[PDB]
Amino acid sequence: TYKYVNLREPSMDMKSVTDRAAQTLLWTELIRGLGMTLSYLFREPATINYPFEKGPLSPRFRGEHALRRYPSGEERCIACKLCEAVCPAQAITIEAEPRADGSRRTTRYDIDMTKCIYCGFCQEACPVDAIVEGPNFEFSTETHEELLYNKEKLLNNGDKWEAEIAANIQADYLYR
Amino acid sequence: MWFEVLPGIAVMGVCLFIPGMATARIHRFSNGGREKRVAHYSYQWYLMERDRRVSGVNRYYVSKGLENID
Amino acid sequence: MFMINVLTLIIPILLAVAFLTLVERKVLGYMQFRKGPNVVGPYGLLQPIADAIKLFIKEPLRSISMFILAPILALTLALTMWIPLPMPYPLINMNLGVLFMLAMSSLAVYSILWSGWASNSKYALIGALRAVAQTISYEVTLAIILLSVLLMNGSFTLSTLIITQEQVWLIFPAWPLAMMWFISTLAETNRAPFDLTAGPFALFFMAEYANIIMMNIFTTTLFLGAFHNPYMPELYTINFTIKSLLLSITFLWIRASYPRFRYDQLMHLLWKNFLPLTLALCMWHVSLPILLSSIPPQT
Amino acid sequence: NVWAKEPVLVASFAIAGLAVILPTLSPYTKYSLMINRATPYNYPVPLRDDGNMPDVPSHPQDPQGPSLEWLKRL
Amino acid sequence: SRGEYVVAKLDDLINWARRSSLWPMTFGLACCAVEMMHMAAPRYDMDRFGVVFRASPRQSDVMIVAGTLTNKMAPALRKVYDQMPEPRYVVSMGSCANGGGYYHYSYSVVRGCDRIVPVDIYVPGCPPTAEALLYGILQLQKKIKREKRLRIWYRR
Amino acid sequence: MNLMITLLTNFTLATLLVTIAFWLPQLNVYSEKPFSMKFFLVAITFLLFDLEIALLLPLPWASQTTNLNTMLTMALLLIFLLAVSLAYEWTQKGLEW
Amino acid sequence: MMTYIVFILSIIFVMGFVGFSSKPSPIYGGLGLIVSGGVGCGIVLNFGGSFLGLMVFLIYLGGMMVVFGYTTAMATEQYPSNKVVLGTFITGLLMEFLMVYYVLKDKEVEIVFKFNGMGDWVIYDTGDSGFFSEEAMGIAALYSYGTWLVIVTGWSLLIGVVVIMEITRGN
Ligand code: SF4
Ligand code: SF4
Ligand code: SF4
Repeated sequence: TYKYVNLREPSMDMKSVTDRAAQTLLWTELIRGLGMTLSYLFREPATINYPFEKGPLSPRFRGEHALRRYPSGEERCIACKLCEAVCPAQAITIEAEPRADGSRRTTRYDIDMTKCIYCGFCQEACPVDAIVEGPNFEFSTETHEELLYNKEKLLNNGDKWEAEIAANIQADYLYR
Repeated sequence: MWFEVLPGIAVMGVCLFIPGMATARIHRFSNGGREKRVAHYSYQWYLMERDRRVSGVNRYYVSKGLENID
Repeated sequence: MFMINVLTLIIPILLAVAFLTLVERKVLGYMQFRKGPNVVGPYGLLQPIADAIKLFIKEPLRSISMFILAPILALTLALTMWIPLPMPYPLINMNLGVLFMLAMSSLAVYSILWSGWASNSKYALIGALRAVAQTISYEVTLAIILLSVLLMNGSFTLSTLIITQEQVWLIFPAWPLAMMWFISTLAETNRAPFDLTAGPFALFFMAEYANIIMMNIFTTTLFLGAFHNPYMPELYTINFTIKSLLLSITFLWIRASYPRFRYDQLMHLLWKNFLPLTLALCMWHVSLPILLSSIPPQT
Repeated sequence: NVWAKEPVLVASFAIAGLAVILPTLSPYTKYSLMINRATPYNYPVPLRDDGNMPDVPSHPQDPQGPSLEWLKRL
Repeated sequence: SRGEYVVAKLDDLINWARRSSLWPMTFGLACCAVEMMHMAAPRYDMDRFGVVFRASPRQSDVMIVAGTLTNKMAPALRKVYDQMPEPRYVVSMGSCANGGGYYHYSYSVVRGCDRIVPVDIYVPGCPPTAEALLYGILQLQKKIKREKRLRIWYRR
Repeated sequence: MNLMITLLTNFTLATLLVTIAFWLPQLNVYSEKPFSMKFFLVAITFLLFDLEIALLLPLPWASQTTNLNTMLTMALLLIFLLAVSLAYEWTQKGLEW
Repeated sequence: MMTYIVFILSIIFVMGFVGFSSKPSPIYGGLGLIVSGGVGCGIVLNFGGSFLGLMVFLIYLGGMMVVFGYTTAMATEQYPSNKVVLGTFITGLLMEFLMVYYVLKDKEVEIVFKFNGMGDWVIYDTGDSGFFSEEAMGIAALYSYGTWLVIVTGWSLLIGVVVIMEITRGN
């Protein structure tokens, strides 16, 4: 099963050789190339006007690294360190202490947005879907200090929108 | 579409239109309305010099038509 | 009024080249699927103006006299080379102007070599030496083809040329000669497919694109156009301007499409394809008026 | 043959050979010679009358001398 | 007061002319170069903003470091960085560039690009989306809007 | 002298453009830090064809004279000699790469 | 800006010749000779001059200095002044100023000649009916009259081509 190419000889019939000679000395297929480029000139461009028209995306985009909390309740996090156990860049840093109430919680929960390669393993490895990849794309921060998110940064980040993340999860809790 | 490339074409064509219009109006404006006498040959320059001489205005384009017959 | 004529020539060269840059960028954009540029202001005019400004405020660094003397020659050619171009009434009625075109193209070759010497002993200057060699390999072709297309016009005066173009265009008695000459205009403008190749970059860039507009205006005058009706020259000005604009868009449009040559393929192609064909078409144009009994009125 | 090898060379030698040979066939080279000889530049001089010539017409209106009439008749 | 008015309007004019176009040079080692080429795409034009890809270093306005810097690359990186005009700004694109990223705990990898050049914009992502990089370039333009250069020269 | 005035105005305005390119920024901020043979053949080749162009090019001014046969003869002889020089370097494999 | 505009352009012409015959570096010499060729073209076009001066300007400036600077740049270096060069320029400038002194402040200047240094509108024609040029039918000879001369000229140039390729490794 094969199809090898460049099987034509230059035909020594006078018609084909004078057509190639007129092609050479009349500049024909160069004008054919100009015709193809004009055919793409008079089309309509596929340029979205970016700061107004934002581009299309997916329901499963991987953005913000936000956290979540229970409906009328506290943090969905447990600090069982599975996300630091699976984080391939080892960007997750967890130090955990329980409060006086008895339930297990944290102290420190750090994401190196520098080191973060944005897999989705921490989304697809947390047993309660505590840390969730956000929908957005805008981090764009001027100082290298400020791309090191702390736990309270993530809480004020995930509490900046719930219904977005919950809408995506309700759309996407069956394929995964 | 290319409706928007047409203002750039039009403005740059205005920029191409202006120097010829300015030149032609200055020739028709600073030579008494007569076209500037193009001259390449010594015959025509001698003719132009005697023309500007016989006018008395020291301008060759005044052209002093048909009055010194008497 | 004569300095006013000079100012009305060389003040629209800045606007002409800048709006040429926006026109070619927009045209390449619509050749592709791009609206570039339209966001920055109304249809992208302040973007080339303010971008030229930003290019003037770049603050660069550094032989110094040579580095002075090269772009000053380039831009004074770009200024002083629209003099006899007969938009109906030319600036100076030169008895011969086409040979002045050839001489100042050679002065542009001077400019490129002086920049290459000022580039201070670099593999870039070896490449610029090769660019000087390819640019100098073209004024043979341009002068000989220009000689033949004026041979059907008698005199060098170019007003005789605007007389000759009244009945039919001169594109019909010499179309393949015109084709080779237009490829030589692509060649002299040192742009695609004929490439490659510090500051002041605005002045050097200005010199190249004013050279482009000169070659397109001279192309439009040499081969086609309209009739010089006196006491309304603006009609000829408008029709000439429209045809020159369409030719310059076609010129950038042919630049928008093909990969650039190999240097040795460029030399090989130039000599072994244009140069015997130039000589053969030119000897046929010599023997043509004696076999049609139509030698032009050399006054 | 060589028509595929270097075709621009073949067309060049063809138009060159016709440009060389082709002036041998013309009804127009005599017209070229008459045009390019009978165009006056300098002044047509006068001369003394008493050579008693049955030529050299004394009046420019007078057609007794050799002139042109095929010009206006193309 | 009126001199302050003149300096303010002139400074705003020249900062506007700087933030007008800003053509960079595409440095681009790894797959973030492919995403730079994909923000040169028809669906996301650099050329709508005056942004032009141009590898001429001597007319580079800003510089986009994108890819994975190595020890063998870094001296040539700063040697390219210094042959640049004096108003210069750096966009670090990519998780590798803005802090080492996935190859962080490794030899032959410079930990980010803070260790070579000053950095102005950090746009993260692996790769950062062309969407996100273009948001970063707009935020760069607004950083250029807030600069008060000639006002500081006037009250100097 | 009109064209001398044009040359003077263009030269002076272009020098003012160069000095605007150089001595404009008042913000003095921080001052910081083998050849080949086949290159030479092309130039002399151009040179000799340019010389024969100089021989050819006063042709159309000459087109109004009586000795048409000698004109056409020596004109064809000049273009033929030019093409013979080209064909000589073409067949003696000179300008090749 | 006076009567002696041909004389002033002649003075700048002599200045350029002294500028490269003061023996500079050869690319500076090529610069000065470009200056000299431009102002000599100015002198001949002042005599009018319409055809031949701007004609061979193409061959001289348009064909020679480019090849000279080409070979000068590619062959040797002189890559980064001396008192002998500037001293030759001093002596040339002093002899030029001495000629200006003896022309303008005296009647005549005689080295071994008789130069009447005054307004050189003389000699000139009294505006005859030329109606073409002198140069027009002048160089529009060589074809109805020039049988032998252009034949041996083109023959010499063809021999020049074969000489050049032989020296630069014929075949
Ligand atoms: S975010 Fe999830 S996986 Fe990570 S420590 Fe908390 S509960 Fe465990
Ligand atoms: S996406 Fe990957 S690198 Fe980023 S925090 Fe989650 S597991 Fe770690
Ligand atoms: S950040 Fe990701 S996409 Fe960019 S260079 Fe590194 S591995 Fe490639």
